[PDB]
Amino acid sequence: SAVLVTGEVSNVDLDKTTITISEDGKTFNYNYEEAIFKLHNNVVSQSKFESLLFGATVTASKDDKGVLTLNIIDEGVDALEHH
Repeated sequence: SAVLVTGEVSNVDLDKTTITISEDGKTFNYNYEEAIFKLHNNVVSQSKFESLLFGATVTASKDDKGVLTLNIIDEGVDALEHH
């Protein structure tokens, strides 16, 4: 499960299910539609994940089969709180 990046979520687009993750001045973009979602390594639903996603710290990783996992390390807030 190669790690792609660990860092802060920005630019959350819930409609397009896309995020940007930033680490060390670099930006990584993901469509999380088909991702496995975790919260402190606990598997969770998309909805739960999105509820804590804005400004979250997330690790993005991919197994040998190309399946994307997005794990919230440090909790963000929901779309409505973010405003």
